Amino acid sequence: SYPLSKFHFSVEWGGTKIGFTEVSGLDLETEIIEYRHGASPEYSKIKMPGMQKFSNITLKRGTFKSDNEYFQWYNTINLNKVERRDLTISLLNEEHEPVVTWKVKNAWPLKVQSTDLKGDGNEVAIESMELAHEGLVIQNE
Amino acid sequence: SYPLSKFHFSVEWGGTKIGFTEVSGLDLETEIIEYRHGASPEYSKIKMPGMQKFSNITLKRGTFKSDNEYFQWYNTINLNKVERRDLTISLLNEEHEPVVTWKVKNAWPLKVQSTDLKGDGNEVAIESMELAHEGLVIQNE
Amino acid sequence: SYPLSKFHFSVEWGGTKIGFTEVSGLDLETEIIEYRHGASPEYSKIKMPGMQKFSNITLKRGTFKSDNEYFQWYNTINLNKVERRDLTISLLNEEHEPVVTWKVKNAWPLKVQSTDLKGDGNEVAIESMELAHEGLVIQNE
Amino acid sequence: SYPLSKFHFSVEWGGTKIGFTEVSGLDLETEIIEYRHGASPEYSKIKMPGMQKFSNITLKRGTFKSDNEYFQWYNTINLNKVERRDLTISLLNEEHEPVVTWKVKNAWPLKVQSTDLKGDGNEVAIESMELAHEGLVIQNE
Amino acid sequence: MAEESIKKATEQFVFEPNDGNTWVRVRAMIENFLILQWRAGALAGAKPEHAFYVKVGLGQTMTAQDILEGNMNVEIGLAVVRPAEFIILKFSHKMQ
Amino acid sequence: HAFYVKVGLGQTMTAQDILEGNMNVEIGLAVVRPAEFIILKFSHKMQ
Amino acid sequence: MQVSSSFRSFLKLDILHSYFLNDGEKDFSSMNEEESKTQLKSYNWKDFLEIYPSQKTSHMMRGNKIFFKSFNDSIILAIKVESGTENQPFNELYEDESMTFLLSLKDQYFGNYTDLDLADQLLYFSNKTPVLPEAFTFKPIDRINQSGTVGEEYLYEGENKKHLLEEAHLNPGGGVLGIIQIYMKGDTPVLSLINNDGTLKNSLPHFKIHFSNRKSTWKYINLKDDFETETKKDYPLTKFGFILLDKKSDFISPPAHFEKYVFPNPDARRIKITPTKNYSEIFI
Amino acid sequence: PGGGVLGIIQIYMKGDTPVLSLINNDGTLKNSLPHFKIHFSNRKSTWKYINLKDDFETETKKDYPLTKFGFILLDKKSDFISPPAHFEKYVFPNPDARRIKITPTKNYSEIFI
Amino acid sequence: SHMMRGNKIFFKSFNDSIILAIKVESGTENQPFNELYEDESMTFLLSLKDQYFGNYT
Amino acid sequence: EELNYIWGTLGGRQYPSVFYKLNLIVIDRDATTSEEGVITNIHRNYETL
Amino acid sequence: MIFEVLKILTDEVNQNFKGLEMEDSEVVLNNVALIDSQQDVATELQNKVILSMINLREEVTMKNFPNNVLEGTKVTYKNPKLNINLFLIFCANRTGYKKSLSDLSRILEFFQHKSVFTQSNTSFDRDLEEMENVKNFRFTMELFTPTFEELNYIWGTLGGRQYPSVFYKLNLIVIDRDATTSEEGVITNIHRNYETL
Amino acid sequence: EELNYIWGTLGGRQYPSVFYKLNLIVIDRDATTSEEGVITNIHRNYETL
Amino acid sequence: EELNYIWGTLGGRQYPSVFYKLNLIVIDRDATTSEEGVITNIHRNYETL
Repeated sequence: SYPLSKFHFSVEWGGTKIGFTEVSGLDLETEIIEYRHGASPEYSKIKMPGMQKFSNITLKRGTFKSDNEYFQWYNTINLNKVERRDLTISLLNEEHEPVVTWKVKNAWPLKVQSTDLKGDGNEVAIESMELAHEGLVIQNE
Repeated sequence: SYPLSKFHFSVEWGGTKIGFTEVSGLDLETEIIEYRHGASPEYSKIKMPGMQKFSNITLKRGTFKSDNEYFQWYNTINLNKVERRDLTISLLNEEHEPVVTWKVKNAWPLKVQSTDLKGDGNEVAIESMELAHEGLVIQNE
Repeated sequence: SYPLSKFHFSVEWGGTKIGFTEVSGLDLETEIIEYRHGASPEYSKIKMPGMQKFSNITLKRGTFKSDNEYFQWYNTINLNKVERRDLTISLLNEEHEPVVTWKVKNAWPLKVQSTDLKGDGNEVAIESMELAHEGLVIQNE
Repeated sequence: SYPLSKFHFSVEWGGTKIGFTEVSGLDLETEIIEYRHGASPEYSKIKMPGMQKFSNITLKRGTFKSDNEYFQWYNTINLNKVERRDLTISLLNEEHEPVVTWKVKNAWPLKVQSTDLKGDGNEVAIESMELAHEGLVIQNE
Repeated sequence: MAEESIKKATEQFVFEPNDGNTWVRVRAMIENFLILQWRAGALAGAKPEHAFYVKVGLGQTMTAQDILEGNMNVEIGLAVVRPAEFIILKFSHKMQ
Repeated sequence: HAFYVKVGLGQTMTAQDILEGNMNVEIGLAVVRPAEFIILKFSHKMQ
Repeated sequence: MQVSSSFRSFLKLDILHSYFLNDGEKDFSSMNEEESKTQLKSYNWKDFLEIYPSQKTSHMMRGNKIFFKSFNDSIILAIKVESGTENQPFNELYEDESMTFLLSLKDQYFGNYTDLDLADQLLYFSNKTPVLPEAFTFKPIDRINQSGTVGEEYLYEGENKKHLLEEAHLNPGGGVLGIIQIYMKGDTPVLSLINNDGTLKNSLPHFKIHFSNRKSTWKYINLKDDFETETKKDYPLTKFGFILLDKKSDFISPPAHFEKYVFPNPDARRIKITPTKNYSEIFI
Repeated sequence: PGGGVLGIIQIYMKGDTPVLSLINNDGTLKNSLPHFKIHFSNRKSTWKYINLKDDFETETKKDYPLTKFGFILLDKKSDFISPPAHFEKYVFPNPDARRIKITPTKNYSEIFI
Repeated sequence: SHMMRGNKIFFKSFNDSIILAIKVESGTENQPFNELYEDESMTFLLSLKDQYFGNYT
Repeated sequence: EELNYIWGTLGGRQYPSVFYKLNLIVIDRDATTSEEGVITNIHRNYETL
Repeated sequence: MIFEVLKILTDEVNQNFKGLEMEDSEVVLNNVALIDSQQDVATELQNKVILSMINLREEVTMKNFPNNVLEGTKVTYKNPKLNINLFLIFCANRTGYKKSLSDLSRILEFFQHKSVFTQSNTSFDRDLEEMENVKNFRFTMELFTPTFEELNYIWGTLGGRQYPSVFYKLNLIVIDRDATTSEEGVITNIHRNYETL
Repeated sequence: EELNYIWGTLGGRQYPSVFYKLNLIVIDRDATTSEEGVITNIHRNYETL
Repeated sequence: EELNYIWGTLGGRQYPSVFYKLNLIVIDRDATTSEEGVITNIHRNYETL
């Protein structure tokens, strides 16, 4: 058929703007359990799945005037309480409709990083955020 | 709209001059607490926010005649005493007015680094300072 | 064939909740009676079974708002009387059904241990209980 | 539902300050009385509750200029007399209100331990106290 | 109880475009709710796949006529646990 | 929830203040109040 | 178990400001259809104003199934209706029910370009005459087909101000520009939302709020040539328009070499306001 | 219970007539492989062309079929109802099958220029 | 599926068609290995994957 | 190194020059692809699975 | 299919200039490297926009796909298909420098609005004799902007004197002879033999 | 490597040469954008929140 | 970068082109250097060290 490209995408996160520059960290991983008893004629181990793990998601975008959304979400931490959100990330075709969707439950931010300030170059300001979550389901149909 | 650039900025630190070359280390981070009991049908953990952390800020500028400000602040350390200052860092527009401001409380210096001396190159002298602090608030409105 | 894992289980103890983070002490033990008479050709002793013993059972879990159950059971002790309960511990399959069951007769709380407190400690408050009992039967069919 | 953390708490002990870095020893314990008669079909013993016990409570904090309170309370001991106090320990919520309270009857200072000194040691001077008491009640409503 | 929560989830789209972007968001919101109810033990089933289903979209719940009228159709199923009412104890002599 | 501070054109100042040379600062504070009267009510326990 | 619902428009409000919509001397209100559309494409009321319901209003709206939607030039409320019809509210509405919305500003230069004397006063709009402790006059929120802009007729002070702020139960931090209060039944049929039998009206009520822009004398300063000059008449401040000044006759005491000079239009960031004329200083 | 079924196909070893059966009377497989067919038809519609910049609309005179790979050339003024003043400079694309208005009479496909 | 396993009937597919095949007795072309009866039947289900099927069909 | 790249595509013989960087020219045809109506009716169906 | 795809693309840009009532702008397929060669080709290039092909690549994700056909009880064997990406340039060579900058805006505006091209989309003449081999196609256009080091590489192979230009990347031309190598019959008899070892 | 870059933009045929680096030419138009008066009155308002 | 290297040694003005890689031309003169006879007798001598 025709392979998909990765430069057209959108993110629904509960803010005003959905345009970002990069997304990373959409992975699934299971730990392994191994076993051997002494009477086996093979001298290697047998393997089983065990407990599951999820990794943190990083989002990056540019800095604009009168948009303090990153800091407003991070400011809802009060001792053990936070505002948890659903996160929907889609890969789009040429008529801007979803093709592959990543569905994330119970997300909250743990790290907010601002831009660094340099005098000599010509560069725009990028801000970054890291999210913790409790599960991910991939839909491609 | 139009994205912001990162080469026009100012720092209010209690000294005479406000022009610097680079700023880094303006971050926020929260540690994580995890939990699972044995009867849960999901085989992964649930996540909460816990204690908070701040990272050190680095400032760099050039070396000039009759300006020993870095060493004068570092020389106020007497056993457990130091002069703590407020720090205000702003990103400026084309008419030199603030747009994004980082507000820092209770800062004091812990490392002062001088330039290295080399004979063969053509290079100016840069001095650097590292600061410890107790909190940061971002204002963009 | 593969062995069973040890992280999916439940405990029925006469309380509101069945989830725990740790269970230990499900042991069985007997005494040995030794004998030798002077005319024996062997210089070792002959052994036979003595009286039976059981170990105490330890249960641990996190603390929650408004759940004061460990204290309420303990507080039923009145001189030589106490509320005794049947304790059922079960290791579960993928359908969340029992596979291996440990049946415990007449349990009662010897000791209740509360959470320690640390100004700089990032963690979950854990509470624990130690139970006396009069017998253990193991079922695996 | 999420469990409570263990780093935000306060202690009321009849002193000027309520902040501590560590609290430990909030335990409850009872004795076991065992019995068997010769004709029983079982070769194990029957168990019932005995007398009650309590553990000593340890409190730690840093030292401050002009705060000589640990020594002043200890110094109220005069042969068989001592000033006894009601000790209240509380685990706090995000509004800084009590959630779980430990109520302790008749406490008095057994031991006061001062700070060690090191020529090359970079750290806070810590002092500690060990308290005797006559009873503990746990409230979580 | 389940209806109150689901209703709030779909009311957020009263004057939104009726297209694929909406259908995906609506479905994701509903499933996350139901997964949590399953995790807490409200629903039967070894995995969420056996506890419930949600369907939204052209070709599943909608046709061309619904796009024209401005309708959005959401279909939901749930596996709900039932109680025991009668316990019967049968007694006999042991043979031996 | 404890305090607020407001300074600036459009918040505390207008064009007239810029012209005159004024600076207006607005501050609010949440201050704690004491208990004065403790009332103890006694009764017989019913049982 | 089948569940169904249906929603219909309940009330529309038009939010305009001349600073962003006019083009130099050309008044938005006198533009033709293509001209009007063109100007609207660059306008968004949320660039300067923030609008939201009071806590009591939010509670009521939830109970009565009333929703709040917004567009770059307007606000539309929508209501749940009975299945099978177009005009019967699901829940019965009563004549004295009302909704209260608050206005606040985000644009720090609003006061420089907006021609309204807001010093120490509350701006108030409604479709029903209030009952206040001191004598006052009253005019309603204007309809979409009426002329005019926001003026002094909508400002309150003293005890009347205090009274209105208290009834609306506002937060101690203040920062309120004004209050908008709409009743289901107003002082006349053309301002009401419903008919006598509770039926929704068959013509959507359509109200308007429009702010005017400030004018000033332009002063040009040339330090290197050491000369100053002023225009003869005031010109409007606008965001996107342009006024060309190119005749000696346009100025009071024009320079000797006028033909080589260019005269830029002023911004609205700095302005001198006096009881008579306003002034804008421009450096060359 | 999840449904989602379009239809059901049921084949019996012995049908209502010999030509629809799989086997003979003695159980022997037939000597001519049974060969059945299912064929779906395609929908037709009126094409409407919308030109916003020139502010004009036009429609074709007769319905045309929707297909995935074919192409219909429309190039005469006579093909249209109320064709534009400068028809000679315009190109009229064929519609997709992603959006269509279905009514009891005609179906319509809207195409923007 | 259960019946097809029992009677040795297989399901194959091509871009324009479906063909079923059956095990036969060794040495011949037309005798099914297992006896078939007149009222036995096979049921197949149809479902759609193309979301636009209803617009063009 | 960058001056060698720039004058390598202009001939190879430099002249006195300054370089500038211009920001944000907006290119947009502003044409319409489609029009549709918004959601006004919601129906929910429940079954016991 | 290289010439036929680029000839179709040349007609779509020329149709867009016609709808805007611009009678001076026309795109021509030739090579940019001979603009100032001064040998018999440069007279065709004057006062025109020139479209050229500068590079060829191969799509890697589809390289190991098979291409056999099954029908009845018979299989035919074929070689796997070749898939090719292109890199293109639009080079404006008008008499006035101001006119070249106006044509480059129109080309940037055209591909901003329409990026997918099919056999049903386009308006090329199907009856033409040179286009008798084309049946079904689909390709996308995507804007490509190089760095200063990459521009030095590109114009280093075209002369060393740049012109106002834009660069594009074309996706998936399919090249396939569709010839048969072999035919065989499928498996219809299975025999199994067992022995005690 | 640097000599190849420098003479690559000057023709490609070197001559006997020395190179120097000059420090700090100041470029400034020294024009006025605005004039304002300084702070002379301060007012503070307190409320119990 | 590779196209710039290839056309840099062919003139600097490219043409429409495709590139191919050919495998295994064998070059061998097949001449004799020496001839000898193989091992046919083996002798072993042992001593006590």
